[PDB]
Amino acid sequence: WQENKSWNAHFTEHKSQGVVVLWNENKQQGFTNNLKRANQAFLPASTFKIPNSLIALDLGVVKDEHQVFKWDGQTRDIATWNRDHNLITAMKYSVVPVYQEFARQIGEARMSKMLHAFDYGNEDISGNVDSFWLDGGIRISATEQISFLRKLYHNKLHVSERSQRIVKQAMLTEANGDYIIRAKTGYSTRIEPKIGWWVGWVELDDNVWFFAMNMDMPTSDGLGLRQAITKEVLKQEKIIP
Amino acid sequence: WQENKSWNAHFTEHKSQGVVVLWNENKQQGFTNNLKRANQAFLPASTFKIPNSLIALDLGVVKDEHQVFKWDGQTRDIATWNRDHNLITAMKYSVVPVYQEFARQIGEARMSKMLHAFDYGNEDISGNVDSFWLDGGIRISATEQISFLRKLYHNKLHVSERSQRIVKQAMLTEANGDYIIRAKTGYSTRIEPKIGWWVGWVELDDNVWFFAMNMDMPTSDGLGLRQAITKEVLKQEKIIP
Ligand SMILES: O=C(O)c1cccc(-c2cccnc2)c1
Ligand SMILES: O=C(O)c1cccc(-c2cccnc2)c1
Ligand SMILES: [Cl-]
Repeated sequence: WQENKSWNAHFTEHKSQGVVVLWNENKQQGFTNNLKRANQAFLPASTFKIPNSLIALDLGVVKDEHQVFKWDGQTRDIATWNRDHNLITAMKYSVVPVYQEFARQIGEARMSKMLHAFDYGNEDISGNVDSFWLDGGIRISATEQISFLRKLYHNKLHVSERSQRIVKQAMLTEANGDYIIRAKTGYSTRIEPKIGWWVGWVELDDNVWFFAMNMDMPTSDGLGLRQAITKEVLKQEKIIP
Repeated sequence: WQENKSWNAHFTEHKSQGVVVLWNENKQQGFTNNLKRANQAFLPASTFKIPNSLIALDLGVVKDEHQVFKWDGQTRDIATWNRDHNLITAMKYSVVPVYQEFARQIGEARMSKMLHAFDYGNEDISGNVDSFWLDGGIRISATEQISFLRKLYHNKLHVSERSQRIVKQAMLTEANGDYIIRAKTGYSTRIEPKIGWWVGWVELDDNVWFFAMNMDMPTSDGLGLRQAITKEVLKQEKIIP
């Protein structure tokens, strides 16, 4: 590991504070602006939709990425949630209610065994089965996010290869002639400190860089900074043009 | 099918000639600027790397999307061909020599066998086993490209689901918050008429539009028009912003 305190400027300039963690797969070397915060554990919030998808697919709770989960007819504050969804759109729009039903069908016992099986975070599902990743006892750090994402990339998680391919398809966020990003955002508000996540990796012709960032998020006005700050660290380190 | 000659303006502006074919999956309706050229069968050229990849993967010639295929040391006119590749990069750069090695190991019989199962074009592989899609007898029209792609999208081709998922990953071309494009380019130069291809689909939240276009290509200077003209039609039809 190598600490690069010059990156703190990227958070300072937007009157913010947070951590970005990078991992060079080819060289097996990591980088962060803050070794301390890189190992501090936060609620995963909607970043939990990755393992939640893996478990639901492997158990048959979700048949495939085409299965439609109909809106329950309850009007919610986020308009894009008030409609039918499949796996791709449910993760694109971070549709909490869809994944809360997943959790209720997966059940306490199978969820716990799988998270220990994944070595995910502190592997503690204490709380309510349908919201513990939002206000329960589960916690995970940025460096731990990267360890989990690296296994997903290599199809090393203890679920089928098919489940890992579908979830990685669902994680597709951005793609052009220069790079491919697969990631998931997160926004934790029910427990202090309020933070936003962005975890995933960038695929190049001859390498993959894994990343995991979290930052203070006192208001929803700053959510766009999750991607904005991350990409700047990538540009600075010459990972993306 | 419905003919929309107003699209011809997009070809005329760039002193070009060609066809674009679109298919609305939800509504099971097709649209094109030239019904006749839409059903005209040409050499597939590098669009053939879709079926070829499916065959190589299903037969074990290709293990997975990470397997490395060494450069043979022959300096060729296209710089990106003079290096090592995997399935992802081999298609991104239309690396002919990599896929000719696939064909040689697939063999004449198994290739003919598979294309019949795919109902691909005229199913005629006459010529060299490793160049028939470049200067052999195989022929396929734009409408037939879409019919074949529709089976791939729905995992209905007679190869494993795994093979079809991998090829759909390797077809990834562009992705943003508004759409995803999985497609493949083509460039037929060895036999007249010289044309360029672009075939695939654009994934939206609530629908999928399949597309297949070809145009006259007397010189390599106009290759970039394949994507440009297609997108102008997509913008006009309000499919992409
Ligand atoms: O960005 C996210 O991951 C996410 C997930 C759930 C809810 C929200 C959210 C909640 C309230 C306002 N704006 C966004 C964001
Ligand atoms: O764009 C293509 O699909 C493609 C495929 C194979 C070869 C070529 C090509 C051929 C000659 C010069 N420049 C590019 C283009
Ligand atoms: Cl993909």
